[PDB]
Amino acid sequence: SHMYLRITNIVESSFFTKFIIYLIVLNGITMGLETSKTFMQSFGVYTTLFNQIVITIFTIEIILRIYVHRISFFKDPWSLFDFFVVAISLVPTSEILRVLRVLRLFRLVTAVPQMRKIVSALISVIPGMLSVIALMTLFFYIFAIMATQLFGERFPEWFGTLGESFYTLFQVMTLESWSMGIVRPLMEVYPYAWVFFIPFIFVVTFVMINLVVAIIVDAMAILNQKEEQHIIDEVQSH
Amino acid sequence: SHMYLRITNIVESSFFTKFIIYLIVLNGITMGLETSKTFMQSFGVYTTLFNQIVITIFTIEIILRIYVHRISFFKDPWSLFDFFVVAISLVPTSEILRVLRVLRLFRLVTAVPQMRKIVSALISVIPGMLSVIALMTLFFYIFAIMATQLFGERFPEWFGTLGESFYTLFQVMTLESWSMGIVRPLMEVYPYAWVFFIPFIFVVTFVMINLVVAIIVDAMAILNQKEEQHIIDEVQSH
Amino acid sequence: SHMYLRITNIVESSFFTKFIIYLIVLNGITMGLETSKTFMQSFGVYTTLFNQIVITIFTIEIILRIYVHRISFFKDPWSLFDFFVVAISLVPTSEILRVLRVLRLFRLVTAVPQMRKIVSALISVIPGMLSVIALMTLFFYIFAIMATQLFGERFPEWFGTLGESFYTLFQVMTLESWSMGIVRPLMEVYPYAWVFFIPFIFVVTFVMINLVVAIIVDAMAILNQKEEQHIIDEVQSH
Amino acid sequence: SHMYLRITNIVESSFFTKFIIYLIVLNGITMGLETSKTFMQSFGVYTTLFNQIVITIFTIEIILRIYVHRISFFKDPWSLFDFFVVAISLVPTSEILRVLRVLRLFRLVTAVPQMRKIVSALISVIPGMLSVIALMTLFFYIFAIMATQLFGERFPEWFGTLGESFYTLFQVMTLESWSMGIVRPLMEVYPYAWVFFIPFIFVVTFVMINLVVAIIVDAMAILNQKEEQHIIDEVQSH
Ligand SMILES: CCCCCCCCCCCCCC(=O)OC[C@H](COP(=O)(O)OCC[N+](C)(C)C)OC(=O)CCCCCCCCCCCCC
Ligand SMILES: CCCCCCCCCCCCCC(=O)OC[C@H](COP(=O)(O)OCC[N+](C)(C)C)OC(=O)CCCCCCCCCCCCC
Repeated sequence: SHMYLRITNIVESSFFTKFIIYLIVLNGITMGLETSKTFMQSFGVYTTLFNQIVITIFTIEIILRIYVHRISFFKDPWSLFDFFVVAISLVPTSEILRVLRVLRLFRLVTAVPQMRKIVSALISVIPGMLSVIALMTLFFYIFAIMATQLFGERFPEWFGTLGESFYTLFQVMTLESWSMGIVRPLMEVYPYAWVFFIPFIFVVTFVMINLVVAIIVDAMAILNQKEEQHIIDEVQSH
Repeated sequence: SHMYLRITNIVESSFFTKFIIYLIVLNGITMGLETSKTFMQSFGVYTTLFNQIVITIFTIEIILRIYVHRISFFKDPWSLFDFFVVAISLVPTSEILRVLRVLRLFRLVTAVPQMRKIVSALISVIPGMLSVIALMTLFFYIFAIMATQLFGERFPEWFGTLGESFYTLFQVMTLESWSMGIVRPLMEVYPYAWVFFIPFIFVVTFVMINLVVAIIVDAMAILNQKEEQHIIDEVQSH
Repeated sequence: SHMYLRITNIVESSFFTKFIIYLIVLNGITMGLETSKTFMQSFGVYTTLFNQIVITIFTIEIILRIYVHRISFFKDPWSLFDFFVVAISLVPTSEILRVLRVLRLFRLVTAVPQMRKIVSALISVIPGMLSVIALMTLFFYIFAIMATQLFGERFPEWFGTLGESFYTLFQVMTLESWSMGIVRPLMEVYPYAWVFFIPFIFVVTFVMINLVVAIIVDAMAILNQKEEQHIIDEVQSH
Repeated sequence: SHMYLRITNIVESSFFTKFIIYLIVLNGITMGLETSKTFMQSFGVYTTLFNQIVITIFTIEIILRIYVHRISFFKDPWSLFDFFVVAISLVPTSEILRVLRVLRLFRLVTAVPQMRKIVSALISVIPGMLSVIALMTLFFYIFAIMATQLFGERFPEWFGTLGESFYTLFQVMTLESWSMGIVRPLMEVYPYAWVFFIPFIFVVTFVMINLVVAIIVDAMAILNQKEEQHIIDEVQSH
């Protein structure tokens, strides 16, 4: 425990975390700079060693943080993310992984409380949304099957395959070129194609909007219930 | 009644409904798989018999459910949907019906309470919206007539027919290519076309947004009224 | 007054207004039908006389309604609209007016209370919005001037004229083809064009959204204030 | 102080500010008119002197306003804006500055209280949004780096440079031609490009919407807290 607490006070120190954030911001600049072939032709040699240094320093940090937090480390999503992001960056350059190394810049999120809270807040709405996401995903699935069968023979790029139809249906949901780009061309062969995509557009837009309405209104319903118990307590007491 | 209750306990059992959901999920996978010509060339023979089996099993189920629920069955929208969806799947392969058979996968909605409640909730906002939908539909109708008369001679694909103008006006409402794709081309012949579509875009966007504003605010007004009676009861009593 | 009240009871009768609505719906169908050249080649002779009849009947109605309501008629927006819409339909076929005759179908709005209330509600948010509309219109005006000066020489169709720039800026505000269709082409000559349109897009989207936020939140603030006085009255009294 | 108060009563007078607003509106019309080459060929000589006069009058005004307000002037954002906008207009015609002179029309905002309040209100939501903007900007930055590395070699116009990728990613965020215009072309070379842009679209849309949800709900939570203390005070007192 003597050796344990020595490490704990370092890993727990504000200098330690401020150092890591320093590295993250420095390496973030570096990774932008490595985007210029000009910059790489000259200073590229330096930035590569720096990225190797940062990676090793983050590996030492992850190791220390694990000795200090023990099993608690692997039950913490933030440090799980720090773990896998640093682990990715450790795969030898031997290819999409070289690109996924950029994800280590998200450590600026996992290391800054203001950023964690923002992400925690945004993520908190999702659990209640799961069943609606499942409903909408079943909806997409059923319509991707139908679209593949209706249109995939004449329009294989857009509908020749379940995956392609899934892609196009998502495009239609964002409303991107849905008419000039997909449905008008379809209607030159299938004049009733609009009977398929208009109702599809209605459901998916209607569901999106009503999802937002329900979150705002149900949130404020709770706010009211919480205020209601507070006022009713006082009137009963005083 | 002896024979009645025997069936009722089966049709009402959790195994019965869990079985049907099992079938729905299995058949849902099957229908995705039947999308691959590769898969069909090999295993296609099996999946066709399976779809025939599921269809017969669902027909037995609908029949049983009707003997158990009697007239209540046909006054229940969920089982009405199960009815017609299974009824569609019964039309002999002799063509758009073959595609509409996929709709039977929506039985996963009508059989899962979490999904029913979601759909019930989303549908509940619609009754209050009917008169606004009618207003907006009258609006579309009047503008489709005018557009057909103004533009249908020179731009028949987009406006040559009430139905075509209805289609294009919906496209303009989603804002999809409304300018580069429709109104700029129109303005090369009708320089004042923008006097028609800009105001059209204003009304339809303004109405959409204010529909959402009114639902949120009127919902919370009720929440307040309900909270108001509760607090006022206490102050009067205690 | 003897002759006055005789007319008043007719013009005020439910049959009278139900008749007019009947005519409006009949003529609305007629105007859709007159959209088919096929239909016009055959039954066109009949529908033209019918439109002449409806127009005369509405003119008699407007006349009666004016004798009954006196100056109150011309201070009523609904009957002002009925007036001008019927007045338009009276201009001899000698051309855009022939099209504006379709607007008489909006009388189905001004004659049906459910529709009036809907329109009244939607319109009620506008007065409070006037100064923001003016702000945003000044904003459009300043940017249309700048855009004309920056881009109108090389891109006259999109920016050669204040009016054209106004049009394109509205297009950019709806986000329709703003990049692939306008700003990327502009940037082939003016690489810094994005410094103009991105901030423009930020302001206009930010203002729209915050307009909606402010209506919902200020509405509910009032709802709270109104609930607050009610509860505070009770606690003081009981 | 004798000379000071003489100026103060003029600079503070309602005539003074009404005069300046008059000039702003007159010059605003002028600047629209100077947009027509026709108008400039004829009356152009007059409007140029008028713009020189207005500019000098505004410079006298800024000078007076500074003698009256002293250091308070340069701590006031509204008069800081009036300052720099008039200062821009003072740079000799020797080029983008000639265009930025139009910004002086925004003085109609800084001189009209109704407009100031509107702008103040809209701006007030921003401070609380800063950390989310930073989060989203870090997000854009990380994805612009990855996109440059994944796609910049084959698609240099859209992704060849951090700045270009930043631009395209903003375009994808507005949903403008994201599929037909960017991702489908990308997928002809990188079939898994959708694994990059779909999740990107999900995050950025999800964050936008939840930003709006959080402002409305947190605003009303405060409204409730404020109402809660008021009602609880009464029940305790009466
Ligand atoms: C609960 C979820 C409900 C889901 C609602 C959406 C249902 C989808 C409706 C399908 C609409 C059909 C769109 C369409 O045009 O598909 C193509 C088919 C076949 O094309 P077709 O017109 O026969 O000519 C093609 C000939 N060819 C290939 C040699 C050129 O075109 C046709 O076969 C024309 C017939 C269109 C029938 C549309 C009526 C379907 C109503 C939906 C059934 C109720 C479901 C609850
Ligand atoms: C309170 C409201 C604030 C409003 C904010 C918006 C202000 C608008 C900024 C203008 C951005 C300039 C966009 C642009 O590229 O316009 C074109 C000019 C001139 O083109 P240029 O690059 O000189 O080459 C053209 C040569 N040619 C014609 C023979 C091919 O391009 C250039 O001259 C390049 C220089 C761009 C300067 C951008 C910096 C302006 C910052 C805004 C000033 C602060 C205002 C408060």
